[PDB]
Amino acid sequence: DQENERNISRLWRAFRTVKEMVKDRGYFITQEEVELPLEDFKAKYCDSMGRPQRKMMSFQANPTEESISKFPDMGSLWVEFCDEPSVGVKTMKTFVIHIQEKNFQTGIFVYQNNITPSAMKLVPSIPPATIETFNEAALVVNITHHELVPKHIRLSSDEKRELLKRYRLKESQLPRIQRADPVALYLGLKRGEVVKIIRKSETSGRYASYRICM
Amino acid sequence: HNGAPHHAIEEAESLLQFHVATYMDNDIAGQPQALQKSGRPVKSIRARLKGKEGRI
Amino acid sequence: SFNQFVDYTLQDIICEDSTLIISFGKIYVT
Amino acid sequence: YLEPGHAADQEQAKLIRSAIEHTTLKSVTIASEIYYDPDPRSTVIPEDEEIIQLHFSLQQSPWLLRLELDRAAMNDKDLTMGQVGERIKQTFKNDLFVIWSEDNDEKLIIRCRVVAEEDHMLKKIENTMLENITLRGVENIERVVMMKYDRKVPSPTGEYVKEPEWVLETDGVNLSEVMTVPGIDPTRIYTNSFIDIMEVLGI
Amino acid sequence: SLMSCISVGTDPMPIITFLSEWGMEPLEDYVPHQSPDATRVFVNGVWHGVHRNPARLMETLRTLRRKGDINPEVSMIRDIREKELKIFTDAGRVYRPL
Amino acid sequence: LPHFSKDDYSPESKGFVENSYLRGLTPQEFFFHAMGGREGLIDTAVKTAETGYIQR
Amino acid sequence: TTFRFCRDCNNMLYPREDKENNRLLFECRTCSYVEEAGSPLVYRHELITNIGETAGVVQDIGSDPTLPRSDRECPKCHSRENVFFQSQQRRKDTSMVLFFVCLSCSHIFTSDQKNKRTQ
Amino acid sequence: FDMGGYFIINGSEKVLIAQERSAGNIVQVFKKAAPSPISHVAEIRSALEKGSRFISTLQVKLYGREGSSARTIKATLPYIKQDIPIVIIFRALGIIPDGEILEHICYDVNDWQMLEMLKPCVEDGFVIQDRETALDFIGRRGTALGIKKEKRIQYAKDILQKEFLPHITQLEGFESRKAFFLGYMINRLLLCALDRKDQDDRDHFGKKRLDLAGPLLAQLFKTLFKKLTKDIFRYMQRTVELAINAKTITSGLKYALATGNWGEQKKAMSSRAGVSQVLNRYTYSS
Amino acid sequence: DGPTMREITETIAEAKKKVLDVTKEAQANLLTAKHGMTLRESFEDNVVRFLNEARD
Amino acid sequence: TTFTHCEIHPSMILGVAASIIPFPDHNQSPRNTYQSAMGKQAMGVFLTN
DNA sequence: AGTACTTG
RNA sequence: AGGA
DNA sequence: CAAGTACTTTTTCCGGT
Ligand SMILES: Nc1ncnc2c1ncn2[C@@H]1O[C@H](COP(=O)(O)CP(=O)(O)OP(=O)(O)O)[C@@H](O)[C@H]1O
Ligand SMILES: [Zn+2]
Ligand SMILES: [Zn+2]
Repeated sequence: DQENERNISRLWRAFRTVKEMVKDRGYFITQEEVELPLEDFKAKYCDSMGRPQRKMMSFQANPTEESISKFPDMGSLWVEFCDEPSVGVKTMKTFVIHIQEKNFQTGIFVYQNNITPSAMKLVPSIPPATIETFNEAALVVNITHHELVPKHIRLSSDEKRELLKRYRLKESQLPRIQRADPVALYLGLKRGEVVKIIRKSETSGRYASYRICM
Repeated sequence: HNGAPHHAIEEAESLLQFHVATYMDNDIAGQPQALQKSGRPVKSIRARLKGKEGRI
Repeated sequence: SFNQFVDYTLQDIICEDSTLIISFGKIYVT
Repeated sequence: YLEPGHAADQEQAKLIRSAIEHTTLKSVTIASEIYYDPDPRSTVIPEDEEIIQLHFSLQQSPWLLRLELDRAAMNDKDLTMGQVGERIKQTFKNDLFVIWSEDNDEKLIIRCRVVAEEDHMLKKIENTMLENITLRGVENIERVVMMKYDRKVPSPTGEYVKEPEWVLETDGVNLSEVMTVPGIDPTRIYTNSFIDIMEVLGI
Repeated sequence: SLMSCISVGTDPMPIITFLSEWGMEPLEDYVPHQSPDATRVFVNGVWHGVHRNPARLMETLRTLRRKGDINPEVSMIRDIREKELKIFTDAGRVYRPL
Repeated sequence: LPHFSKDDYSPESKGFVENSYLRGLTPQEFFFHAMGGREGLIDTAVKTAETGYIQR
Repeated sequence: TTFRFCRDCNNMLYPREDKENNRLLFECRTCSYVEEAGSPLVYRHELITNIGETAGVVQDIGSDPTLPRSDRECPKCHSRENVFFQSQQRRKDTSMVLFFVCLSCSHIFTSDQKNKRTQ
Repeated sequence: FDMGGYFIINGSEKVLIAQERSAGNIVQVFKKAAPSPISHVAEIRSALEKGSRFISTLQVKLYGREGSSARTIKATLPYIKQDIPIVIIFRALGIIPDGEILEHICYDVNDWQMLEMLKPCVEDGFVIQDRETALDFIGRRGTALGIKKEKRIQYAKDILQKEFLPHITQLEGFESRKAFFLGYMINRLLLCALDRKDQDDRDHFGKKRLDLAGPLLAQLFKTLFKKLTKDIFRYMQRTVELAINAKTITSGLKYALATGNWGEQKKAMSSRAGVSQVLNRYTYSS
Repeated sequence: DGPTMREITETIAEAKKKVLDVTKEAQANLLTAKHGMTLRESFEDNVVRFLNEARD
Repeated sequence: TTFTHCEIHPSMILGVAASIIPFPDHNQSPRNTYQSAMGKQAMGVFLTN
């Protein structure tokens, strides 16, 4: 039994957060699917000795009905969990051409400890398709759930066009969100993409800010 | 223009460089401050513009 | 402090490393 | 801030306190000693004769590392000799042979032997131990304190009512990790270093 | 303050001469493991040697100054714990009468 | 102070002014009040500059 | 610890193992000198030190006027004359426990209402 | 009612303001901060009472941090770049065997704690084993260097004689006197390092001297009298075979006391200003 | 008032005892250091707190 | 019982300026640091000549 | 009294 | 060197 | 590479060396 039990809890925690992030991005995910108990996760992805088989976890996600209205060209996503603590160029090229062939738009790679700089050189390799690296350890807790974290909302190319027209702005003039911002990472924000931030106000009760991506 | 004793030129050149340097900025890292015959150093143009008291 | 300087210290400075190839004897203060 | 349920649970508070507050082998140690004890099956030290007798029944170096641990320190920072030893055992793995006196036993001792030129190598292993070994807690987190902060919460009847909770105040910062810890509210967590908050939680 | 004064600056030699002629081993001859706890004597941060019975020595120096034989502006301290007897003929030391 | 025996931790030694201004202070009380008071005059002088530049 | 020096040189002694007869020696690294170990102990650390609590207890400890006096009877001679102080070990942690020195026999005793010493 | 204690320089009442200073020839230990290689330092600002006044300061340093392997004691010498391990200095002084070196530092043959701390120093200074190779090791590290085997050994001799611990003696044969003091510094260093004594209070009034009107004048007068000395040489040299400028002394005194700029001369900063001021006469008490 | 002065005088006297009580206790090794404090840090906090309680 | 010396007068701890203050032991310490700087801005007879 | 900078 |  | 170094903006506005 020992302290193997904790890495199990931690992997399941991280999984829930990935499911959460994927739903939030605008992909068809169930609430029952997110809230899958610890007990259910065990007898699904654990081998003959109750040790988690991450290769099984890896899933595909299709846009919600609503998502295709705002972002029509939003393709399908691939989420890849690896069982090797260090991910090598060998297992990377596998997943890279997996996306290229299955003609996915986006692809997330959740790794345990590291990704070799050998494998890292293959990330921008397949355009127009896009790849995202994610340390499992960071995914244990969903930052978006925090007290201090407001609702960020990705804007459609037409919505940004309107935001700028309506406020008589140049792209310079808007507040910026860094491409590496935890929330810009959670939503998979691309350069130029704008977020509408909705915070509560002790002043007005509700205040809408905007941040352009870097 | 006259009798050019080759080294004597790289000498007078380096001195002209110094004067044109210390005219614009007297307070340079490379320590030797251009001091007025009185020990008091020369007021650089940069010195005239430097913060609180002085031009800006 | 001043008195100590005139009475003692002055005669010390006057002949501590004074002597030159010309030495200096007793000092008188008017 | 503790998990939503365990608000008045002072014991849950003590559990996280111990689980997060950083402890090193140095903090527990009284003194480390180097002895020339050539036969490993017998011992020049008479006190230890008892420890050899058991940690044998139910090839290595003739140079010994013997460190005495403090009882009172193994208490305020709750500790078992087993859990202390197991750390040392798990650091050097199979490059060191570790024996330890029981929690019951009058004096608290840890006997270490290595797997030409030795004297200096063992004196190197002692710093790698005192300074470089962590037993409990997370790095950068020091003197953790239990506090009974007064909290206002709506009651079943609707009125806002004083329902205080157990809270932990740190004397160091490492947001990245203390968040992942089981038994807390990683939705309520706050650090005065805003440089850190922006890094972990976004602008 | 109204009572304060500053040390003018006296000559150490009559004290150095006095100490040696009052039981002082010169530092050159000192042997740390022979005479061990010998109180070490200093005159303006210059270690001149040691003395086996400072209790007697401190009393002789104290009563020399108090009589007028040792200049009154000279300061002498006996740290029994650290085993040191430090004397100051030094100029600039602020003193007060008591 | 030299008017105290060594290893004295008592309120009187560590600077507790038992007396009121109406009653007057003892020489020890006086000097301790003085040490404390002077600390204020220093921190006003220090902060008055820090604070001005923050505003700038 | 308590270490020795080499006769002939005076230079300090470094350990050496005699694997054949399993015994500790001490070689001189200036000359060819060697001698068997006195103790099996070669190094001692001491993290929670107690050595320096009663330093400078020179028999003149009474002649220091700056020191306070108490009416505690000596554990040995039963004398109510003593000069006391706190642990002369200059660390933060240190307890406030007093050390009394008799003004007749000069025996050292504490106020430590927990522990029984000899230092 | 007028008390005096002031001067009259060109018709004005000038006062010499007493200048505070840290006392000279005093051994003090200070715990050098957390992000430093050195953990503790034994400093001594050694100056001669009168005689050019050498502002040469000896630093006996304890390298390595608290809980770092190999804590060595090295000393910085006047006109020597590198930090020499204590042992070499003792050997350079004639004290050759470790144990005779250890006798000078640790006074108790019982105290193992202090001695354990000295073992690394012995290990460091092991390479050098005689007085000669010790003076060469110090001589090698300049100054600059000054290449020649006979030269460097001849130097370190002079530095230890004239420059190292210049109070006590600047004279020849006093190796034993200086070596017992270096040992006293290392003892005071380890006493603090082993938490037996306190780090010196750099704010203790006893370790401070107020330079009054007299010494202030002496500092100025010596500067000037030696400036007259170089002029006496210039006239003697020009006399390839009684005109000695009295102005230099008069003027310099008059300058400093008038300006308050305790230096030489109208070409001041860095010198020392604010020393001499005009005597307040608003109230008698003022 | 004279009675109010008696009352104040005895208020300080009791505080001074309460302090001495914790002083004898800490010198007899009986004091139990507060979690995250020296044994001394613990004592001083108590001394300072009784003296201030009194002043008020 | 160990007294080596005695204080001539404890008011001698004060310098010229503070010494002109009536009852300074009845004032808040800075109020004295103040008056010790004001008497230098006062007016009177500074010398009879 | 701090910060990027600079030089060992 | 002083002033709020 | 790091320690220890220099600079810098280091509160404002009001008799004369
Ligand atoms: N160096 C400085 N720079 C700028 N303003 C200053 C100053 N010194 C004093 N002041 C101003 O002068 C005001 C008065 O300070 P003080 O003259 O010392 C009397 P006080 O401190 O206000 O106490 P009080 O009203 O009970 O007597 C301050 O509040 C401040 O605005
Ligand atoms: Zn030998
Ligand atoms: Zn007795």
